[PDB]
Amino acid sequence: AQYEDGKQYTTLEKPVAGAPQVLEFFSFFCPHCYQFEEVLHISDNVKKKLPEGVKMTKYHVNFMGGDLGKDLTQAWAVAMALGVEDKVTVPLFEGVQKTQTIRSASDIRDVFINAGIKGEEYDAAWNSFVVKSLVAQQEKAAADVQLRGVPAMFVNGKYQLNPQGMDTSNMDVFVQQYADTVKYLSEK
Ligand SMILES: O=C(O)c1sc(CCCc2ccccc2)nc1-c1ccccc1
Repeated sequence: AQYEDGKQYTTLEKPVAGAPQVLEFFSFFCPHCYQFEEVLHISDNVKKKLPEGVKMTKYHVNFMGGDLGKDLTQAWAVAMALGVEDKVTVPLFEGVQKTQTIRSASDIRDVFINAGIKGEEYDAAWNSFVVKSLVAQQEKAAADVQLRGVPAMFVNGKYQLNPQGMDTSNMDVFVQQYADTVKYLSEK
């Protein structure tokens, strides 16, 4: 067929009950994730093709970058709690990988301050149990799919995107094939 289990996607042996509809995992330490977000804009092109009533979830992971990787997962939780993802995604990717000016939790915090999140608002979120819960949520979803690498994307806790089994020749073609595959999967 045109879409095949094992080709553009794979099928989890242990499907995940109740998982988010479209679930993306990334790390601000992950160079391929930088490309996905800054150059390919995968998340946004997937969204632009998703059926109505399907929501996209994006979680950070701990397994890259050691101590700072874990701080970034907490900072992504802060970004979600405040709803400022679109304000800090780029400067976090660039601070970690382009300028390499993010070396500590304080440098992470500076990015939010520079984006206009007030210092008191960031600190209260950072220390909140709402944020502790979002951290564990991100960790649980990654654990549930036994996530070893990023970037990754899952649909309905059943299908894992396989960007290698796609037509990877052209890149704009690549993005749209990735996005059409997610649409197809979300329609199964
Ligand atoms: O598995 C993956 O992550 C992907 S994604 C992709 C196509 C993206 C092209 C591109 C454009 C701009 C910047 C970076 C990359 N190819 C692969 C691949 C991986 C292992 C072996 C062969 C192919």
